[PDB]
Amino acid sequence: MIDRYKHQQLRIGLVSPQQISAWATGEVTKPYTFHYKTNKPEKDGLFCERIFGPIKSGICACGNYRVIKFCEQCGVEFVDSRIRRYQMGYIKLTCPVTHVWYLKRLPSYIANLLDKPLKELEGLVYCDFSFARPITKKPTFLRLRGSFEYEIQSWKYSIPLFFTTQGFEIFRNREISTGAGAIREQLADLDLRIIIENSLVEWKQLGEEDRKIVRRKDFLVRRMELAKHFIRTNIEPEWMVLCLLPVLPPELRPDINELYRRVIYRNNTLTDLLVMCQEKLVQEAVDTLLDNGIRGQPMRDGHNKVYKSFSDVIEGKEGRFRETLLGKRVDYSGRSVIVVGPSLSLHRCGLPREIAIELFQTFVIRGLIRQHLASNIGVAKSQIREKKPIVWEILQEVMQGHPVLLNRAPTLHRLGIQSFQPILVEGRTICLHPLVCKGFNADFDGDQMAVHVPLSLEAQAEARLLMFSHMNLLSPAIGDPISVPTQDMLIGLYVLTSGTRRGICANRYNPCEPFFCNSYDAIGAYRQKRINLDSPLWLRWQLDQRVIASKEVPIEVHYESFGNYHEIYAHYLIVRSVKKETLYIYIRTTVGHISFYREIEEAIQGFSQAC
Amino acid sequence: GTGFNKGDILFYHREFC
Amino acid sequence: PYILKLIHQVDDKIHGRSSGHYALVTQQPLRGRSKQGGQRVGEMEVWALEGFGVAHILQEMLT
RNA sequence: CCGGCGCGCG
Ligand SMILES: [Mg+2]
Repeated sequence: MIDRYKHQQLRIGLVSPQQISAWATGEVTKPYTFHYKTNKPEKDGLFCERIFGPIKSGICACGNYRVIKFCEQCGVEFVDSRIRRYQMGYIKLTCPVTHVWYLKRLPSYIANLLDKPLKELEGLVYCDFSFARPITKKPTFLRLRGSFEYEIQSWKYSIPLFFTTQGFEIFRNREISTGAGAIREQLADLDLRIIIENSLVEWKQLGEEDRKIVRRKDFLVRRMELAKHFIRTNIEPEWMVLCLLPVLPPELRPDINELYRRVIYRNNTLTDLLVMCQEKLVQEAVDTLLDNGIRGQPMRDGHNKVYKSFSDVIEGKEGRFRETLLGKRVDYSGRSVIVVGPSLSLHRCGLPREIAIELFQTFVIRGLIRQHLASNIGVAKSQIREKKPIVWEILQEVMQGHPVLLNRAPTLHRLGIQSFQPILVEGRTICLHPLVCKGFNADFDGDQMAVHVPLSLEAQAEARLLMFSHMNLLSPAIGDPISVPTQDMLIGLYVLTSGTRRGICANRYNPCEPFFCNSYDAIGAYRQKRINLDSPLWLRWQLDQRVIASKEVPIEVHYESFGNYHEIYAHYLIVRSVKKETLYIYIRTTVGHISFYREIEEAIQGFSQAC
Repeated sequence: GTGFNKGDILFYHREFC
Repeated sequence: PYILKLIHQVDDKIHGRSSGHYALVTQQPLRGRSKQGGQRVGEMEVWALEGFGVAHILQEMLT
């Protein structure tokens, strides 16, 4: 067989400022969210209707309307408000800011690719440190190496005075620079192949010669591994420092808006100046927006409460991955307290009228309309709300053959959710079969269950042919039966099959019972109070010897001179003869063993006859 | 499970008779 | 004996839902009986559906 | 229709 090939993929990659612009194209320039009076989206703000899309689909910021492209006065599109959930914006940062994930997280990717200690980069980005010789692909004329913490006295007055201002600034950012701009310049002019070769040769030199002699090696292996991945992909190492800041769509942030304001609050302040301190404030605003809590003390709000960043909202047990994506709340679902029903079949459950009418509402509407008892959908829904007596006939009709899924709360294995055929029961409780309680680990002291309705034909087929209880009698753990009688049923069976009192518990003195043609006679005598449940009796047996008993020789053989002999065992009597081939069997038993055997036999025979 | 392995001549030409 | 009647009773626990209001961001059905919300199919319930192999029941409760 | 705090049920 040729496999039905399906080649589907998804990939993440570090994004480019050009791709950010293509997302937004659309720049958010003002930190205003809404008008204080009219509660309208402020233009160029975090909720700008021109940037992100029309609130109240098909209307402009002015108030015009068109049938569901751009307006002239306010320039708002004519589309659905769906776009406000997907359209991105961007913030044009005056200075580049590094991405916190790629600088502060350990081990730092920027530090390893640039090959400098992390404290040096942190001082360069946060403190007032200037880096010497940031780029190499352009010539220089100075002998400043490393990152001098102190400002160079000559570079402050002498060289700027000799080299004036315009040309000096023209060649300024080629020998000395500071902040994330220097880091981005270093990343942009990196030669990755040279990095790989230098790392390999240094690794060989170290090897040809014992803790940090190894840790330096692991850095070299890590760096050339990191350098290789940039060559074969389309990612650029300078994208780890951000030039633009994408903005979340407004409808996803109806806390986050506060952090977006601060970026605009401090970036628009910085562009007014154009100073070192304000550049750092913009960088910290982006870090708090992107990832709080990595920089030691996390920035708090006025209430001394830690802000929540995108990393916080995507990670953790309550994050997007583990709470919104791996589990969902669903429609066509109900819940109620479960009570025991011993008269139910193993494949049936009982549903309250309210839960059933809610879950099967659309099917009841179809049933109403189909037989001309409802003119339209609205009339049918009004009839359903009025609890008309004909709503329940249609509900009972449409529930036939449509399975439902029950589920108890702590689903520890797959038998924690099973499929049953719903029937309408009075009250407000879910009627549950007693033999399926062990699979659900359910008892009737306050437990509740959820109900789900498969809608499509494929789901109904799956529920009927895979999840019903009569095809799930074995547990997948070891293969043992899961629907075994327990407690009350087990006690009843034990009492039924506990035979006669024997020995000194039957007779007061040392002994120095009715005979029934068939089991029906014995059971009839029991019904007429002629015998007890455990009183001994002899039953004529006309089948093969199939009674479980100890493998023992007869207690006593009564051999007659005419040829017939009687063999007396502990639990049966066998009459044989030498003249004939006759062989009679009488079983010493009670009405209880007969009843158990007849129950199982009649179950088998009735199931066979019904098919 | 159920998702595995991706789940006119002879006309207008009769005998004139 | 002396038997008490407790607050935990039906008429305060029976809940049903066909469809209705959804969350503003996640667009999933609401949470809570008072809000006419739906029942949550968590990851442990998703594991059980994957144990049965019912891939189309699972997609209904996901999309 | 957003999050924290407190109290509960299985
Ligand atoms: Mg219980």
